[PDB]
Amino acid sequence: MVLYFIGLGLYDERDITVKGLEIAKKCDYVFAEFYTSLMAGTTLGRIQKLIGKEIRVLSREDVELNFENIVLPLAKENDVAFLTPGDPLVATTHAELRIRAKRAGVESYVIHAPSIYSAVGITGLHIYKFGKSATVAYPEGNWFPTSYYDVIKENAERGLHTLLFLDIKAEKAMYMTANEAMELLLKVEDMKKGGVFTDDTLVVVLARAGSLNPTIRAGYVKDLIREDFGDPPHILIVPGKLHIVEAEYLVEIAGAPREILRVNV
Amino acid sequence: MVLYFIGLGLYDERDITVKGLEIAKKCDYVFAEFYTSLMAGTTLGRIQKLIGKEIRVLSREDVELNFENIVLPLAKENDVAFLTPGDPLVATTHAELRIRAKRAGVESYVIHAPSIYSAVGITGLHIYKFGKSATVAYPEGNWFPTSYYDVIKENAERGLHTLLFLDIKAEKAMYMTANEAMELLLKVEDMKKGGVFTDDTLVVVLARAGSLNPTIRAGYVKDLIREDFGDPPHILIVPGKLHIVEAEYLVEIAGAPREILRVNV
Ligand SMILES: Nc1ncnc2c1ncn2[C@@H]1O[C@H](CSCC[C@H](N)C(=O)O)[C@@H](O)[C@H]1O
Repeated sequence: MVLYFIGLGLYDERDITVKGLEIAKKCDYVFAEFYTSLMAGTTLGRIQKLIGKEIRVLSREDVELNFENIVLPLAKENDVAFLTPGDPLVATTHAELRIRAKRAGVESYVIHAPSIYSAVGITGLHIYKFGKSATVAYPEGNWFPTSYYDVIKENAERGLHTLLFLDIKAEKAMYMTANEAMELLLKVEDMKKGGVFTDDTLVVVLARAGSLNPTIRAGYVKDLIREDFGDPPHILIVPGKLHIVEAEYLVEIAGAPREILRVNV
Repeated sequence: MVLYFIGLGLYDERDITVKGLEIAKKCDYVFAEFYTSLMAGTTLGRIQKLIGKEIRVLSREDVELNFENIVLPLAKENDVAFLTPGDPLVATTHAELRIRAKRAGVESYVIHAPSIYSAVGITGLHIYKFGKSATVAYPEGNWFPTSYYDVIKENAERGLHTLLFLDIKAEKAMYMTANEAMELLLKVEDMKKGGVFTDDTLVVVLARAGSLNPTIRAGYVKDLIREDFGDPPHILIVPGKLHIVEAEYLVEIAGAPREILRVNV
């Protein structure tokens, strides 16, 4: 009669909370989805070994089209867990799954875990200064989406930071790198000429948040566009004007050039 | 010979990540602060029991003025952990403590935990639609903070949601309720008269996120301003223009007036 939405956290199998682990261990059935994102620092086998339960993976179609006939039926007479990378319901489509549960007469509870949304606090950028977020999508065929560029423009003009999620082909385990994202933004800039993203733009790259050894780098596009930030996943941030404390953290912790203390504050 | 900043999560001792627990258990010294937020579902005793170590609680003064005299000295010859509610670097100034660690020759690591900043996803509002955040602070003497009002205005004009952290005076055991925040906002409205926050404004309240049964309520200020949302901590959200699915969730899960389903596109 109960369905638990449980977050797996940021990077590996230990990023789930103690609460989520203990609840998952007591569930009769455990499902999981790895299409909204992946857990790059672990494997399905390691997660399964930690929880001590067989884990049934669901595709985007299984969930979006058949959640009510795959998961809910079992939840009607058993304790069922639905694991998701990060924090449950951060992904935009997951919230409605609670409505499906309600419709089916199934109780649902959410067990939170760290999300990249809050983990960006490790960049030293003040969380309250982040504005609207966006996702950088790979262009394809005759389609060249650029809404993420407009998001940066609108945030930056108001002195806010912009968190940019990078494209991912979960099923193929293919990640867009911060380097590719910078190249794309420069390309969009050459097209719109809004003066939003250039070689002189200060950016921050956060790779493998959640790991004990994440890569945190800050600097100008001209210098970082060909830098190796390590293995995925990568997150790109275009900060707005910086509070001196933010700049000092970027210099001392993220290796940013001293120049940001006079140019970006 | 290391310093760990470890988050404890949203509500109780089990909101810590498995990673954070296993590391904290092996540290030589464990310090913590409980003034940046309120963990309403646990006690120092229960946390100490889970980690199996004595926890030295520090005051805001101990940290801000003497972190390098109380904590860092030990981290030079031992493994030390500094625990905090939620995520250690979200809506705190703890990021700067990493600079103090460096300058003192101490390597530091960050272990994330569930944060209210991303937990608001449970309200059904799209996380990417949240704009700049703000804090509603208690007026003191002749000083009456009002900056949070302008934040709501700025976000709303862009169709973005506004997350409002509520004030906390840990030493006085005072935790601002969503009710007190709404009252303060109505007073600022009468002053600036910008039509930003009125009795007809739709708001969302999330209380005790992290618990299994948090209070999630949506409705007009005139109806919610005197409603009992249970014990603290509370967070207040002022949504911007709603997507249909957001409205459906607010109605189905947060008990909002069904009239909001009729979005004015
Ligand atoms: N479990 C919870 N439920 C509702 N609001 C919460 C909360 N935890 C924190 N808050 C909100 O955030 C304020 C403290 S701000 C510090 C936040 C913390 N670092 C984190 O990551 O969550 C509180 O006064 C309250 O308004």
